[PDB]
Amino acid sequence: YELPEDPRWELPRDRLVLGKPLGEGAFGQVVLAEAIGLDKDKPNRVTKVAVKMLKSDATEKDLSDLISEMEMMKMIGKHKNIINLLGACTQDGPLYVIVEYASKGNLREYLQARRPPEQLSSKDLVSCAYQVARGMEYLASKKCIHRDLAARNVLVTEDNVMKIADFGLARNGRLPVKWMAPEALFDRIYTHQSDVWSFGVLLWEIFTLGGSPYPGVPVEELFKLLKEGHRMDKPSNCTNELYMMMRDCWHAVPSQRPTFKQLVEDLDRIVALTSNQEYLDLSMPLD
Ligand SMILES: COc1cccc(/C(O)=C2\C=Nc3nccc(-c4cc(F)cc(F)c4)c32)c1
Repeated sequence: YELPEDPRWELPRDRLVLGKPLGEGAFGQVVLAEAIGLDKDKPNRVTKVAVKMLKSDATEKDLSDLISEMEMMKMIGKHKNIINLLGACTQDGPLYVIVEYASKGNLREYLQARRPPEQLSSKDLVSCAYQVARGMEYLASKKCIHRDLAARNVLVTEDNVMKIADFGLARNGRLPVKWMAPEALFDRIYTHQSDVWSFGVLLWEIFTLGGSPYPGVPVEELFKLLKEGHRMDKPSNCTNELYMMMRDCWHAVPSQRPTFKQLVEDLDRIVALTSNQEYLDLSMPLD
């Protein structure tokens, strides 16, 4: 109840028409809405957006977290492959943090909904991994460390653009552990390289059209598993190249893993060499 107005982002509270709830974050809830005259040069146009806000029983720390999240998004700056901040309503009423709307759910949902028997060419998947790596290297360049990268935290827009989400936060709602690198799992050491590992696992999710890592492997057992040096098996039909890529990401020594800069390169290359007519087969769709 002490928020300052930043005219660079402030949006008249009456220009926001709240609508269907898109769910609820952990530090609040998000609803779909239509923002009037958001272009500012086209004030008579509506723009579908996502508005994060606090619940009625929101603690003082929660608002603290929400404001903190908005300011980080301001710092980080825009980029095609991430969910971008569009405005905020901070005056005369509850705080509304307005960001981009992703009409096609998260990457996982998106993939599974596109399993055979629209579809996804073999290229669609690789270029898909390409965007996530861009968004990730951009954030990495902005000093930002995600700490929880996974298809579920990657949203898809009406134009099939991969946008990374919840990149401006800090602190087991969906069994995250399966995406954590060893040093991050055993010693809470998060870095850009540990985010690379999570990317490996996100590659796996992509070339299984939405599967869950370590299928059936008992969480408790997962621990010693990674220590012994075990890794998941190449996804069905996944190429040899892409499997090597994910193996590098899962390197035992975090310093020896690739970087998002490299990954973005390799993936840029690989996409240019992948057929747009090679539809994959999923006879045994795991998860
Ligand atoms: C950048 O980090 C943020 C900040 C604030 C909200 C979100 C967010 O998640 C969405 C942003 N656009 C969306 N379009 C459709 C569904 C969701 C969504 C909303 C939910 F509440 C849950 C969810 F899983 C997806 C979002 C992401």
